[PDB]
Amino acid sequence: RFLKVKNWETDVVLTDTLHLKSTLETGCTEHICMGSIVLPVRTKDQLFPLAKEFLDQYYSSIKRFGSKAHMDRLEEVNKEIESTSTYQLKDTELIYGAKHAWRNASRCVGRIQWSKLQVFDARDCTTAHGMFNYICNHVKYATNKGNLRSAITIFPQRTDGKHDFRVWNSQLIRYAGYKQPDGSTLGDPANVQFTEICIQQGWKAPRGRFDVLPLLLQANGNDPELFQIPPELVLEVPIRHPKFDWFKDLGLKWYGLPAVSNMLLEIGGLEFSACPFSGWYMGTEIGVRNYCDNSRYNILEEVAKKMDLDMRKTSSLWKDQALVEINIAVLYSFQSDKVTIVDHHSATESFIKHMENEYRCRGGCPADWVWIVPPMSGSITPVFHQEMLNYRLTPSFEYQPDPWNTHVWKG
Amino acid sequence: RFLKVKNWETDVVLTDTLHLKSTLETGCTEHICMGSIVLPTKDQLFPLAKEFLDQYYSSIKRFGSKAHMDRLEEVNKEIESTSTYQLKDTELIYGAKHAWRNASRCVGRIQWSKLQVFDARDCTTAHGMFNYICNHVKYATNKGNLRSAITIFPQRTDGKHDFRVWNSQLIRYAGYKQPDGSTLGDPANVQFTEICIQQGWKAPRGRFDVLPLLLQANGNDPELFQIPPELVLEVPIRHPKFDWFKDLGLKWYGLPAVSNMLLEIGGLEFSACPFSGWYMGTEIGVRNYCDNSRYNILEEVAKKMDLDMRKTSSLWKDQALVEINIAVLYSFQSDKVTIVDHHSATESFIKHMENEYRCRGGCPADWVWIVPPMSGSITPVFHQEMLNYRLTPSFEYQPDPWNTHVW
Ligand code: HEM
Ligand code: HEM
Ligand SMILES: Cc1cc(N)nc(C[C@@H]2CNC[C@@H]2OCCCCCc2ccccn2)c1
Ligand SMILES: Cc1cc(N)nc(C[C@@H]2CNC[C@@H]2OCCCCCc2ccccn2)c1
Ligand SMILES: C[C@H](O)[C@H](O)[C@H]1CNc2nc(N)[nH]c(=O)c2N1
Ligand SMILES: C[C@H](O)[C@H](O)[C@H]1CNc2nc(N)[nH]c(=O)c2N1
Ligand SMILES: [Zn+2]
Repeated sequence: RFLKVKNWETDVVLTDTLHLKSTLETGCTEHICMGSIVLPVRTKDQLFPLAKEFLDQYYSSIKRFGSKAHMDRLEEVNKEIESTSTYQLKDTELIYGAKHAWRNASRCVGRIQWSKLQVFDARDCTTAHGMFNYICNHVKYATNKGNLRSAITIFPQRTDGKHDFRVWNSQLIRYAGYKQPDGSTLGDPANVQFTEICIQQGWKAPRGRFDVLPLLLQANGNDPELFQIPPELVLEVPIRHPKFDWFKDLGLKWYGLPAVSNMLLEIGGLEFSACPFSGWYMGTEIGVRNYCDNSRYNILEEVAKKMDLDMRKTSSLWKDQALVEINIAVLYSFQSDKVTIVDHHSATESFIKHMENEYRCRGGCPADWVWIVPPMSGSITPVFHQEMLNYRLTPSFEYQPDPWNTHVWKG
Repeated sequence: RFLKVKNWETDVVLTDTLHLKSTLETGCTEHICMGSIVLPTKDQLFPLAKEFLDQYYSSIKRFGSKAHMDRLEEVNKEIESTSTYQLKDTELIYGAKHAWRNASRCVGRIQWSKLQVFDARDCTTAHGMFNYICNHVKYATNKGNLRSAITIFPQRTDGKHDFRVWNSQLIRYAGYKQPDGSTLGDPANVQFTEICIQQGWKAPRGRFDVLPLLLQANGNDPELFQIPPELVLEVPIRHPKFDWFKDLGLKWYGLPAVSNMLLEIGGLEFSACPFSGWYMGTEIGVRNYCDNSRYNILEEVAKKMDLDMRKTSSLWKDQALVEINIAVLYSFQSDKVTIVDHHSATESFIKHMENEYRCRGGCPADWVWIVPPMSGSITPVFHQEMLNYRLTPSFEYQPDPWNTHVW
């Protein structure tokens, strides 16, 4: 079967066949679309088909499909599964797998970059201290003094589900949040619960507006342990505005390295529950969401106050005006300090070129419009006008529950 | 079977049961989401009529009453003997209001119960259609104090006698292709303008020429009529700060009046049902003015502002966007023509969603259309999970008549 998508600005029509290789569920049915819902131990029986489907894809990609090496590898994996109930990936397969999980991540606008991913194999790690060392090395490598390089660090896979490796942090670098007795929040309101856990675990909180959180690291299903990332490895950018000299006195800064650490990587039926990965920011992630969401730093009013905008009526568009200036500030600040960042025009234009290339060479590119369209200036980016098809391919990155909800405390 | 939607800003969780009543298909499957795609007999008719009459009698708290049973009976007999049926005025009004209530792509539905319904089922000719439409235009415009209205022409019969308004909206501007290779006017209306010219319209060949109506009665060949110029309320666009803005020579019309959709009520199909409300400012300032395939004015505005257009990262497009949108809202407000900004409209929609959840068990909403085309996440609807599903009565897309029609 063939499915078409249309760009309503260019009238370019593309044809998707790749969707035929999807087997996992979307959440939608013929009677309901759940496109805007944020969240819509394996047996031997389920495992070998998943391994075989993956190894078939891997051997096809290297133009060795049906070879003796391919057949030998299927046999080797089959035997390993029946003998040990699981199997181990070759390094080549792991690298291919991680790259493909990124290529398949339908909510990621940055995928033009997917084939350039440094994979750090941390499957020989056994302790939380060992995890800390791997993560420091990842941060230093990825940061590269501001010339950011995409990377992923992959810790041992799930075995019985009782021995999981997990990074409890949702990203490697994030700022603490503290709920005050008066109901206000100091720092980042997104991280209040996790900050409370860190403190309970023994972290000495500085209690400021941009305190970098400690890592809370779980190895082999043991209770997690706290570590402080060496501050010299945490690159940060003070935020200033090219025309407005009062902007610096808002005292804003952000970290350069966006590093998602709470997702589960599935490759060939194996589950990598600790697989922190990093790229670089698109400016709106910081300037629109982190700064201006009502439930985050929430700086819109204070900025618009300083700009002396007419704030008596929403129809003056004061919030929109202040929004643009904050985002100019973020891009200017990162660029001035030579820390990699991409604006939403550049990133979306590149994504459309990537998507068209994927259609032509791969037969499709699953994309979640709800997440791909930037959270400001939607229709002046080309992705707003692009029809997309959202479906699930493996290898993949998946959401998993926060570990404090499921962890069996040993004591 | 029972579904939750969460707002991620407020943590408020709502439970949707209303979706179980849905009957029509979304385009999605368990394998593929098509959320972002713009376009994804006697025996058939009585179940549709019954489903509708049941909801109607429920709504007036007479479900299972003698008058309910008698009406089902009457309608059954009428379909059996005539192959169709006629709605009571009360049913027609209820159905039209509910089609709007069910419109999952409409952010303005807090307003749904305040709809003036003009019953034009007695109309027989295109001149009649013109009269009804001028009256709708004048009523809805109300010298700038706009009032929501719909005018409902006769229902589909055998499908060879369709009433259609060929125009996509009652009021739109002509588009013409130039020797220059460029487009004069609205590029969205080139084909339609050409049909107009070929049918006899003499075009002024300007940038903002109000198109004539092309009206089709009783499956006849469509005829041309110019809407009295004095009934078309237009707004010159100026900026409260930029003195130069007025010299771009921009204007827009006050009355958004969709005329190309099909109203389905109780299985009956109303192929000409132009309806109107009032504008959300982004519709004109972001989409009509700044779409690359529309008036595409961003470049000109940015230049008069003297922005650095060297790099995308100076956010020059974004700055100019906000200013164009400020000017649209200012111009409409100064001339006292009803308009709503995207903050106010989306705030109202959230309130309406909560009302619908509390009172009806849900609200079908298409997030892709509901979230405004600028400043998405600083409006509350961005953070609101929505479930999209199709309820009847409904407004549906239908093929442009010029492909369908045989002359
Ligand atoms: C290289 C520069 C990159 C850019 C500019 C970029 C851009 C983005 C943006 C803007 C989002 C949405 C974020 C949000 O709204 O919270 C996102 C999501 C995501 N990206 Fe990327 N990305 C990059 C690299 C990567 C890498 C290296 C990976 C993994 C190898 C990745 C995988 C993902 C995944 C799985 C999501 C969904 C996250 C979720 O559901 O929470 N991206 N990307
Ligand atoms: C009263 C003020 C109203 C406001 C502020 C409003 C708001 C909007 C907006 C902003 C859109 C998106 C349009 C686009 O992006 O092209 C829309 C779509 C729509 N609205 Fe409304 N609306 C109003 C009245 C109405 C009325 C009176 C009806 C029917 C009686 C209606 C039914 C629809 C339908 C069916 C759509 C989808 C149209 C399509 O798919 O082309 N709305 N609404
Ligand atoms: C409940 C939930 C589900 C899900 N799939 N994903 C999340 C992630 C949350 C949603 N809101 C905030 C947070 O997003 C984290 C930031 C993602 C950074 C992605 C990125 C990666 C690399 C480069 C640039 N950007 C939460
Ligand atoms: C192909 C297609 C499908 C569809 N469902 N609807 C349309 C209508 C198209 C979609 N983009 C442009 C045009 O929309 C017309 C503008 C509708 C105005 C709606 C409105 C109605 C009332 C108040 C304010 N606004 C087109
Ligand atoms: C409810 C809704 O799906 C939610 O707010 C989504 C919308 N689109 C998004 N898009 C991105 N990139 N990131 C997000 O967190 C979200 N949040
Ligand atoms: C392809 C995509 O569905 C298309 O550009 C949509 C997106 N959201 C929209 N939202 C509204 N309100 N109106 C539109 O015309 C569109 N166009
Ligand atoms: Zn869907």
